Amino acid sequence: EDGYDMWLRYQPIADQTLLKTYQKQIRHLHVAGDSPTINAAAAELQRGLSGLLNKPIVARDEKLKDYSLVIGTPDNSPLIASLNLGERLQALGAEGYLLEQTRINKRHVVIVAANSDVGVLYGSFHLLRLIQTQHALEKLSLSSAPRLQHRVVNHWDNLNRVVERGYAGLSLWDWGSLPNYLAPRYTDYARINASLGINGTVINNVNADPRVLSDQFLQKIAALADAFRPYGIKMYLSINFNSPRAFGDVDTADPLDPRVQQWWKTRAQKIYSYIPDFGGFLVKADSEGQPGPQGYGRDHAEGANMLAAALKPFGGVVFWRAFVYHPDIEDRFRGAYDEFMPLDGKFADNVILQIKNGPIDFQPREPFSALFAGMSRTNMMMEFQITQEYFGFATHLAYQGPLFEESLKTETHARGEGSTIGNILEGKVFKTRHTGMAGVINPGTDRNWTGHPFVQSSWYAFGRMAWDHQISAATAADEWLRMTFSNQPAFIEPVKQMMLVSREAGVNYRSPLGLTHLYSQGDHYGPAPWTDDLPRADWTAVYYHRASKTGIGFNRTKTGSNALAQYPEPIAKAWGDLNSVPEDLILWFHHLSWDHRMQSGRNLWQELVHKYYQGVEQVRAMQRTWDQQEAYVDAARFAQVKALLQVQEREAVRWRNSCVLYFQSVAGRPIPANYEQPEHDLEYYKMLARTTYVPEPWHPASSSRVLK
Amino acid sequence: EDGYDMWLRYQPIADQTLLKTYQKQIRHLHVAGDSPTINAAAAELQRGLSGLLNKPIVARDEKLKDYSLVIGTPDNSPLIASLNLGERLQALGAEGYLLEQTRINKRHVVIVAANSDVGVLYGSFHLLRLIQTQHALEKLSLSSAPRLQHRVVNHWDNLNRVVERGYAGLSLWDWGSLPNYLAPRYTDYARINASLGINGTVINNVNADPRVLSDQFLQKIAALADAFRPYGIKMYLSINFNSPRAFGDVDTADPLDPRVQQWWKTRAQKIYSYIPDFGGFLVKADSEGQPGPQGYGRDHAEGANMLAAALKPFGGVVFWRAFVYHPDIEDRFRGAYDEFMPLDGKFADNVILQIKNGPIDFQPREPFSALFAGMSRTNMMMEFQITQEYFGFATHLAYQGPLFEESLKTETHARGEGSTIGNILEGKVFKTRHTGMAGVINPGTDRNWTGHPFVQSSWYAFGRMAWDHQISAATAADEWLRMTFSNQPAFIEPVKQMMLVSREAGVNYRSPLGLTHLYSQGDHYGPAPWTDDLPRADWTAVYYHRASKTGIGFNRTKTGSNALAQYPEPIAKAWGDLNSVPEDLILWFHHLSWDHRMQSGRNLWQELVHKYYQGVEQVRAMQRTWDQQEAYVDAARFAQVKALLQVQEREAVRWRNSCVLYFQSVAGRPIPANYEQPEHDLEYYKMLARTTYVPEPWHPASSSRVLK
Ligand SMILES: [Co+2]
Ligand SMILES: [Co+2]
Ligand SMILES: [Co+2]
Ligand SMILES: [Co+2]
Ligand SMILES: [Co+2]
Ligand SMILES: [Co+2]
Ligand SMILES: [Co+2]
Ligand SMILES: [Co+2]
Ligand SMILES: [Mg+2]
Ligand SMILES: [Mg+2]
Repeated sequence: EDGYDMWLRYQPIADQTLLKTYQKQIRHLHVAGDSPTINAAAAELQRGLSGLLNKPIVARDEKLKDYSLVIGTPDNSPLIASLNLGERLQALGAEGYLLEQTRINKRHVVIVAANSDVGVLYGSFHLLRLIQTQHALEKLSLSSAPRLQHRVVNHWDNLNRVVERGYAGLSLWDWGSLPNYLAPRYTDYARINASLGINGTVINNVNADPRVLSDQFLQKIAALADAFRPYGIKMYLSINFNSPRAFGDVDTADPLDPRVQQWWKTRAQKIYSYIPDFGGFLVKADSEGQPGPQGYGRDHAEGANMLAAALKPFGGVVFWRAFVYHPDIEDRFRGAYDEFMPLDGKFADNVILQIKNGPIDFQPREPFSALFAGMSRTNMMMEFQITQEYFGFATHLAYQGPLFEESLKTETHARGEGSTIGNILEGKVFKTRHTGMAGVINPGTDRNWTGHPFVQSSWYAFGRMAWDHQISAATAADEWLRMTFSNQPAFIEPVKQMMLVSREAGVNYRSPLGLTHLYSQGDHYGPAPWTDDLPRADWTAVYYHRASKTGIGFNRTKTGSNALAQYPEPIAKAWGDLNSVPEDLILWFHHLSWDHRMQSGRNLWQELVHKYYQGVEQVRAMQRTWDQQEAYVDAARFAQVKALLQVQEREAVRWRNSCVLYFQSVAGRPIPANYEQPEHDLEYYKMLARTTYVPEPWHPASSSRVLK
Repeated sequence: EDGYDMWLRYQPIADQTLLKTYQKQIRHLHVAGDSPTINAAAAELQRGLSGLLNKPIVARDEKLKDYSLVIGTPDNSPLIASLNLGERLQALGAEGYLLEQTRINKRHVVIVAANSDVGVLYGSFHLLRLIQTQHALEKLSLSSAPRLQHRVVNHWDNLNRVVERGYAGLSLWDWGSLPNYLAPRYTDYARINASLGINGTVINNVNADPRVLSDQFLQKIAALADAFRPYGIKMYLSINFNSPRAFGDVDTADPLDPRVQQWWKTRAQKIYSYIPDFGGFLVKADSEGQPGPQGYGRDHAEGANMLAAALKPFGGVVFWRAFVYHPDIEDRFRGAYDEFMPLDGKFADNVILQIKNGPIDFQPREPFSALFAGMSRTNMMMEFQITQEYFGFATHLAYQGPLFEESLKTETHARGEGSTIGNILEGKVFKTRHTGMAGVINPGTDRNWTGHPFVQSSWYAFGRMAWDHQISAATAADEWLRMTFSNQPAFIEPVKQMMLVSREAGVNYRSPLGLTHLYSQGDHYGPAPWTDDLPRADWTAVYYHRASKTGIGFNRTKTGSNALAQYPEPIAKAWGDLNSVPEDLILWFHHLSWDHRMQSGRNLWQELVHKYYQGVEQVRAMQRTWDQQEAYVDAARFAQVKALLQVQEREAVRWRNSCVLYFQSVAGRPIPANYEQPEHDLEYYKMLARTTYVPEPWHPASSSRVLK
């Protein structure tokens, strides 16, 4: 087990009684269709069933035999059409499917039925998942359809093949051998994402390189698109707003200039000539120095709509990122809301605003982005981060399912009760045209795709939740563990709980209680809560915590920045009252004296210390849990995870000691005697922050030769 | 077949008659010893024999059975001792071995015998190689001992894990998880190199990072050294001469300053506390801005000897690179010789000068480095390049065996006939005490280690030739092809010949006839023979070719720079006379009119055009040859090599057109009508040089956004 297969491990079912049952139920594989997508489904079922059932199962188009798996749509499988499934099937739409044990012409069968070929593919992966997770097929009758339209992954890959916030190797795309070399890995990438129902990929960095729109690169990108197409995955590209200038074709990129409009129209025509079902563009504009419409005195709708107009005749969409914050504002938290609310309704119907889960930047816990509850006339989609920019690169274990679930199940009160983030995304709150979620996965050429084996679980949960936003982190973890490691109950339960606590542990010894942005800048590996004096205050740590001898926290109530007024009234009320604000968010909204007593009875200083130390204890407990699983996991992955957990524990201690000693230096209060005193002093950990290796190829910090 | 095993593919012997024979001969594996090295040999033989013979062969220490393979030294195996090998073993020295079919108390055996455990390891790999290449064991009786002491690989790896001139992925060394995670791949790396008898590795870039000498990194490096030790591979590190300053411990790095001498002595003590058998240091000093003794007004012996004195008590050596050339000299060709000749005899006995095969920089063909024939009182070692900095990265097929063989068998006439480079390296010509060869391999995390599958053949040849410098490129290719792909004679012959011509093809489409240094600077992927106006003239192309309307070439005879006088008289005489100078070197030493007639009857202009076109034809012929091998190669590697060869042909045409059109523009002569004429002009290929993707993560050109 080297992780290359991820969760698509088709090894013989270990429970011999269950294996025999599956062997009796699925003796043949019947596939009448022959489109590329049906062929991909058939190939997946052949390899998967053959492996899981430990016998040769070959897809055939032959007279139906007793005890067959029969797959297809009414349009390509006369057997399926003969069942007259009618409305029940039709209601599942263009990507849904029905899995059902039934009879056809007196033969015992299990069907994978859908309206479209991609629905057959998705259903086929679910059928395999049922076997992989040891679910019974007897009396099976289950249907499913995705709850979001655009279920996409994002890769922050540079064309040099270095990945920005990439902890899993070089970019998968081997530009030097494209288009000529159609690497098997491109197909395996497509299988991985299609197994989750992911139907789009943005393959290139949002800090966008204009070369992707050149013929040289489009020929390469078209080869990738061709590999992805049978698996239902559309190609998207991040674009550079200044491309007309970069190509030397126009002396401006102003979206109101007719020459610019024409440049993008012509470029779209070129793209669609290479990739006829091209998805569209992802855009990071006017953010962190990236070009945009504001560079020409125009607004984000004028810019987005210009691009959207170019893509509309071809059916493309524009994912326009709302991650924008100008140096000039008083509270970064308020930025996106204040920038985009005036434009609600001004975007074209093929523009979708892509908004991060929170208003800052993927911090271990953030309150929900206010835009989701405010924009009632604009298409929106969520952006989540899987790659562990803020959760420890490839060395810490941090299953992200609980972060995604927490977000999706958050009640916003946008139009009263029931206005959860997931319901908003689905279109059940505000009537909308385009729905979706994007996940920043940043895998690479490492054998196991993700570096840390458990980052696979985060990618898994993302895709499952993009399909059904009400799926819990626990449900996704149970599935992933069974598919990836073992179906043994004694293994599943403790490792599932280990996964479920890992997100909170990462919060606890980095920045609990609503603290945030305490990372070393800009590499983000280790602690630096003392960070100050950067060219912009909102890039520092002190800006956010505002720690002093008297207290800590950032006042965003009516008496401070009043960011709470950007939320619906029930949220503003709940979060603005000390009696109701959740402690896990409190310092986002309140500057509190250190003597404030928390629910536990500890004062705020004591609680801060308690949480930091709790995070380390949680890591140690994870180590003990993992050691107890040796009998159930292959030796190689066992050893790898064990080692990584040791690194994590060392780094968690460094985080805890650095932050506690730093906040102590400001508050001037003792660490209670029942907590182990840090091994060294504050200056020592400032030295460690300057000298501890940063394990990422992209960020310049990994090249830093500082030794003191 | 994904190339992870390289040439250690232990698949069942395909010839059923030969397989039966091996099965009869080796029925058991007898191993009395139990040191880490013997254990590693036993493990290799268990896996190797079991795979090749298709039956379970387990190493055991038990009463001898008939038809056993018996391994050991007289010290650890009484059976081996009983054979009383005597003088037979004495000739093998510390690393050699004897392989022999014989008898022990009437039992039929094949022995792997040596004086040392590492000798048994090397012998064990040779035994496996005999089976892998389908050689008979009946009547086997052979011995071998390495001809060079230090048989080392070099890795230009930065600590951020980006490899300089690295076309095969990120650095193997996962610093973020070391020392905790002892990845299996570290052991596989050791197996690969030990299989060739390679006994040392320099793991870090010659553009040296001082962090490697810090405790943080020494702990990590020690883990790697621990993984390598049972395979006989010692650890070496490239050092930064300014380290005492970088650590903030001394305000100078002058090697004559007692504080500096002490700094290095104390640092060596620290290294050896972690790695008790540490090999020593590799040094790039006073070259390309890297620090060195000359920065303190001292000479290279003063610097090298200071380091050597620090290492001497512990048995360490200093590999001091002679790759040095200053911007203000008349002819870069003369640089290293004029720098180091005055220092002959001034270096300590534990210093070895590491000299590239030629005096410029690993160009497709260079004359031998004059230092090899001139330094008679200094230890020397050769530096070869395997990574394809100048042979097309990971997209061109370029077996380097013929380059290495051509070098090693070059007659220098240093001290009579037989003064070949190989004999000089062996120490027999000048009678020196430390000998070796280093190969710059720059592998990475790509699944097949080398990116292009055929780069594996160059690594293979390097190691074979480091063991025996008279091994031919053809012999090593025959072995490698059998081990890596197939023993079918109809496959081996044409593919061996394709390999053998590939180096010359790469000379021909780039820079034939003694031309050199025509690459795009500094990325080195594509053509740029027009290159001029760089901050140093010796980094340009025009500096080397001196092409004009009247002629081309660089006068290094007595009437020019007189670099020929740096060579022994017979070489100066042969190369200085137009009647005897080899055409494949001619423009290195003569500036010739375009009307000079070559041996073919063509004038020099016509000959230049002929060679450039010939290189492209040779690539097209390699494509046809490879296509003919589809029945003998697995589909995946077949497809990959086929595609890469397409990329190579496209790039070869670009090289040909660019260079022929460039030289035409200067000479003002027509391309003979029989050749296909380019259709675009020279400006078009200058535009392609600025815009064609450079496929390497490290060099900044891969990030260039130039589009015109
Ligand atoms: Co894994
Ligand atoms: Co980069
Ligand atoms: Co736990
Ligand atoms: Co207190
Ligand atoms: Co390969
Ligand atoms: Co670098
Ligand atoms: Co050929
Ligand atoms: Co002519
Ligand atoms: Mg960022
Ligand atoms: Mg160089």
